[PDB]
Amino acid sequence: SGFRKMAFPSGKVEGCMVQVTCGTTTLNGLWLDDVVYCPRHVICTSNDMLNPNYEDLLIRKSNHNFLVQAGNVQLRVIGHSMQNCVLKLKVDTANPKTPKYKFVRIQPGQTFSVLACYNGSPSGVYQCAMRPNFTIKGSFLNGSCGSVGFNIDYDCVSFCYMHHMELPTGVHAGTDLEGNFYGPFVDRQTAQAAGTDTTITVNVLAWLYAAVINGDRWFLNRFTTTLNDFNLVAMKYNYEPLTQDHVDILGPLSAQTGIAVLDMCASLKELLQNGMNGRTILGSALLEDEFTPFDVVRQCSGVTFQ
Amino acid sequence: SGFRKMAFPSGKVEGCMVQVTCGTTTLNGLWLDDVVYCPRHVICTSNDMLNPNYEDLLIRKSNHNFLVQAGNVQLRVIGHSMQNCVLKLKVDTANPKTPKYKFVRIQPGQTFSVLACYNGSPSGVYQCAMRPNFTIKGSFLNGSCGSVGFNIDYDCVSFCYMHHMELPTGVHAGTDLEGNFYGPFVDRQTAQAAGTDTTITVNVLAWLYAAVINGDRWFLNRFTTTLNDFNLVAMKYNYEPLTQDHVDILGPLSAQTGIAVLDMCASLKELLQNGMNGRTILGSALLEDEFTPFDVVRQCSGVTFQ
Repeated sequence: SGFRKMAFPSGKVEGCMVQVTCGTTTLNGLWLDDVVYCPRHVICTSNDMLNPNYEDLLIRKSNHNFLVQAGNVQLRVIGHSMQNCVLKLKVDTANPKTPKYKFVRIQPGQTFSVLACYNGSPSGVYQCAMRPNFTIKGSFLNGSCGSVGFNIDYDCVSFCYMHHMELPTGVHAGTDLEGNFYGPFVDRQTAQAAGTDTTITVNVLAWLYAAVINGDRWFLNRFTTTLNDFNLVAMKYNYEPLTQDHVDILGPLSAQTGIAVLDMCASLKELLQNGMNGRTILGSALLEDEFTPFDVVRQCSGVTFQ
Repeated sequence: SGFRKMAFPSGKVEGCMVQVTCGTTTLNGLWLDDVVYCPRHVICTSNDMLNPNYEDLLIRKSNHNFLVQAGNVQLRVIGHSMQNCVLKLKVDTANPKTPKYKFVRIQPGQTFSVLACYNGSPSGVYQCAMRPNFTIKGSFLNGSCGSVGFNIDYDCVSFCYMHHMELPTGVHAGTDLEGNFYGPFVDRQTAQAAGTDTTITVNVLAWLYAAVINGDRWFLNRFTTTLNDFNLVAMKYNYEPLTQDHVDILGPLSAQTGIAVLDMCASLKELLQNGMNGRTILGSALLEDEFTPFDVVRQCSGVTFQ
């Protein structure tokens, strides 16, 4: 039946992507109810990125200085505020395409779907993960600021990510929908250390379980490890330590497939110290880490979101 | 700015995914205007897959024997016909969410976005490619028949794929929207040879150009090849022969980046005979082949579809 990096259907989010232009800079906004959410750096200019006094810069801005454009119907702002690193612009009308929504601050290792947008128009959707150092690698060209990451819980859209900036290292950073950055990043153009990044071990094991369900089983062995033994191998290869909670999350995959979690760990232990030896695991010769154990269950069971 | 397997925004397609149930079997349909398109094997049963007489089976079926369900509004069929391997059911009402659409029979090597559906409800979207042997690897669980692949040309949705069956080899086959299968496949459950599969060489080179734009340039060398010399290496590694047309399609990427096409070919020639030696190319140690040269341009320029 096969397995893939699946992205949520982006229909419910496309109807909220608007275009926010403040004087010089243009970027994307999120129109829910009668409010538009956008990155607060839309009020800056090119030179302002070096060191922005956002409170004084916003003071210079009036309501009519904000031009919000949803397709071809232009929205009248009548209120504005700065919550952390985002703007909250009250507009004339409620978004009639507003879905049921939850603002959620997700955790590292969690995955979500990103809808890349430019001047308020959708371009593409893909699945990525919040890396342990609170970065996400991205496909964010010039003017993609304000793109949103999200999950969908059956009928509700859980907004978690808003893309702000791009680091000089090439990876990207953003906030939740309340403006607080993920990680130590601030919205200015300075040298911003990404910090060391490890591999989400829970995601790697759940990915191995999915491969067992979809044909590839050459890595299965009849050697074990203990939780402490596998851990001493994990940090030598810069893998996250595996708590008992991570074992319990893998419980459903452990039962349906009949391989104990620690049996999967020793397969991973053997893959770290000996590589893959030319073979692959579902079309990839790398240890994929952007699949949560929940994501594996949706793809192997067939959970729908409408 | 990074690069990824991007999928088209699936909003315009979500509004057409309906549920078609005929007696025993349930699968997905495509509701455009006043017509529902679905795989013709919905009128079969479990045993009928061995050898179906579709013309005699459809004769036993009447209009009321077809239950089309769009969310919670049930559609009245008033006409039915069998065009090749698909059904055409005229319904009571036009789909008010119908987009501008083109039915297109795509070619091997071309890519498109698939919206996986179950009982008529969307589940996920991802980008795949029509392999040279007219197969696509898939993530198609039980009841995903009728899922559609599509491209979007700025404002028009080009429907190209409809998933029918799953081969015993694990890969999948389908038709266009006129019912003609891609490849030699027929809609019955028998041993169906997938045929040999090669690697889309044009896609691999365009993928290398994208990596040059996004940081990774370690594979760039100051050795060349000729078109005939690279070809003798290509078929030894089961790669498609490179025509002059394939060189010309890579023209825009060749100019913007300043590396001649044949210079990229010798980098590929060197990657085939010596592997990757531990290094990667945009987070992958495999020669990706599901990126058309057009796809590379959209992601590096920022083309929008609304």
